[PDB]
Amino acid sequence: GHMLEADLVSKMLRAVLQSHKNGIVLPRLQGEYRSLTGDWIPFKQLGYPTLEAYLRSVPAVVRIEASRSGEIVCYAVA
Repeated sequence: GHMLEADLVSKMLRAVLQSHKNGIVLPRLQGEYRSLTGDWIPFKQLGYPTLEAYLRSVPAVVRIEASRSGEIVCYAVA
């Protein structure tokens, strides 16, 4: 047994964020995420329009701060 796709990407996303308490900007997120999962973020594949929208859609496990600059920094929550 192993994680199902949506659970795999969620737990591994979460785990990178839990190590990286400084947060990771959305393109840096893609990088460090793919270092752990060996896959790119399934945003469009699951049907979210953007990397940000995928990260908006996990508020029970992950957290985000969209900066005034238009970047978004990603964080863990569980």
